Amino acid sequence: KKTCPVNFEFMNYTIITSKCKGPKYPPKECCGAFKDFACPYTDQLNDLSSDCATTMFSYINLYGKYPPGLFANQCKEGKEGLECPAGSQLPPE
Ligand SMILES: *[C@@H]1O[C@H](CO[C@@H]2O[C@@H](C)[C@@H](O)[C@@H](O)[C@@H]2O)[C@@H](O)[C@H](O[C@@H]2O[C@@H](C)[C@@H](O)[C@@H](O)[C@@H]2O)[C@H]1NC(C)=O
Repeated sequence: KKTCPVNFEFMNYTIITSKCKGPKYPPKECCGAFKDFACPYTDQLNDLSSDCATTMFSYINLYGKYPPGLFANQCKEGKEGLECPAGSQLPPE
């Protein structure tokens, strides 16, 4: 895979961690915070030849102590699925 040009390692994850707290993670609030964090990067996340998506999820889950697939599962439970409000789709993994 190509090296993701977005520096996920050093981004600010507080929009997610402040709104999405466990162990009873609120599904709608968690999905919304994840979309708010990740939807600006659909261009890079949806580059299937890059490691952007796997890198992003690795840091979300590391910094927030979240189970892998949590946000993918929660958003797929929601009315909008993994769709960003501007129309693009976030990858599940
Ligand atoms: C990351 O952003 C933090 C602010 O996030 C916003 O405000 C909070 C209250 C919440 O609403 C969130 O959704 C918003 O995006 C910011 O506070 C934090 O900075 C760190 O803490 C502050 C108090 C300073 O000490 C600063 O030096 C710290 O870095 C941001 N974190 C980083 C690592 O930049």
